[PDB]
Amino acid sequence: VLNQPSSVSGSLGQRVSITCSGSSSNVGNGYVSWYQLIPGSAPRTLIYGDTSRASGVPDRFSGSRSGNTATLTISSLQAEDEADYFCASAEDSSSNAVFGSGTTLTVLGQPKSPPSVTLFPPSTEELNGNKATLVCLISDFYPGSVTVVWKADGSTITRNVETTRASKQSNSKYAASSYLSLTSSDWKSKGSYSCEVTHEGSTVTKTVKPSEC
Amino acid sequence: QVQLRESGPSLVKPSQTLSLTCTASGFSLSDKAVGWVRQAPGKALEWLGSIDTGGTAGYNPGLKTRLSITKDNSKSQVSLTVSSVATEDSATYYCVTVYQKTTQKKNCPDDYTECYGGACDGTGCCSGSCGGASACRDWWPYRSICSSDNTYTYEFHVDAWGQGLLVTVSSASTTAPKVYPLSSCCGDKSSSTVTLGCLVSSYMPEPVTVTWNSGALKSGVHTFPAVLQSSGLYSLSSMVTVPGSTSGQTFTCNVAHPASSTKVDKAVEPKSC
Repeated sequence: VLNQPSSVSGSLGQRVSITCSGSSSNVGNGYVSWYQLIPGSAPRTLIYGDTSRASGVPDRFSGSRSGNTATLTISSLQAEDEADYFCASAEDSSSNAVFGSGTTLTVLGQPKSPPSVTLFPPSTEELNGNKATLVCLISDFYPGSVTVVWKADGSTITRNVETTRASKQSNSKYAASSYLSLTSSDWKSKGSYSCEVTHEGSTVTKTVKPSEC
Repeated sequence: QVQLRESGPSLVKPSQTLSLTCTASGFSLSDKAVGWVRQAPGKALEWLGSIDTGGTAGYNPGLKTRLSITKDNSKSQVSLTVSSVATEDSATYYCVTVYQKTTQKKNCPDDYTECYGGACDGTGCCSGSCGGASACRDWWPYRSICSSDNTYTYEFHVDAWGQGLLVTVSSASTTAPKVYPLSSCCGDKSSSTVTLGCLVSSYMPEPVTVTWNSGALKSGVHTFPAVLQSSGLYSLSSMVTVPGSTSGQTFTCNVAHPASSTKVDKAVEPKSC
């Protein structure tokens, strides 16, 4: 696998360079290509033959090569540029393509944003099956990093909690979810349950009461 | 506007044979080398192989004993077959068109000139201007760099990509999701806007797709990534936020789980109380 940095950054409007290090048998052979992978979308060819741009690729994307190291430079960074980037190169044969380890690009300079929090009680249909899943949906926060704490009657819960890691929404901010998996009887045995979300040292809490749903 | 559609099983058992099909549109399959690229979750892209318009396949050397790629120009189909799959073969499988070429070309240094024959088999480069000659020279002071046969350039790149098919290798069984409506307790909200959703519970394998009101409701929708529960099954939620008040507005989440050939359209009503 060709060597790329696992992650790099660069603020809006600026430029950033992603390197791709190999040997004289792949990169040095002198036909490197680059690809763009935005989540929830098909991969996009950017560069081929070290420097040539694929159709519909703006000039602010540009590739170069220096011996056994290729470089993809992206000028005038936009939030749309946040994606995984991969280099590639044939080796000892045109049917033997070798991709790079991949680089996760981050575009900084984004305004900090607190999370919106919606806590859902279990449905009646789920309760009829003797299960009770509380769903805490967290959205529109930046940077994408929250910690979630669950409570029952103000007392912390450690058991039966599962939280997804943050991913981007098409509005460019972050969203995450957390689930508390109870039985129906557990759900009824408490006065209240709470979803407590901390972001940047500040916490938002939502509470539901079984007595009222 | 080339379209590449992968098709095949979303779930395969360990040691079974995975077989995928790529159906093409926007071009004839007899003018393009079609291939396969896969990406295991959170891992790098990996080349599998391709088959050119002539019908000869080319494979990843580290994998080719398990790979088979066949073509059908009349029906415009390319196959991928992976034998004896293991957990590590779980990945998104991309169908692709590919450019492949092996060119012994020429980048004569700026202080050299095009030469042909004499001191070299075929074309080459000669020192300076080679004394105004044409045949290569390797006698002092002249130096010759011959094309020989080891100065080949192997050229590869992917131009068109498919959307990819997620394949899971697992001994677990395909399981259709339970879909539950999500609505806030009566008097437990920060209106005017009303948020509601669906809980897509306990399915196997990924993916599930969620839409609202048959696509007639795009804005305000966010489908969250799935979580893997200790039970070994997945769950996810989709949420939609609307101006509120109501009616008329009815809200239906359309859940599709292709792996189990199941669709669920769940009515979500804003409680009542």
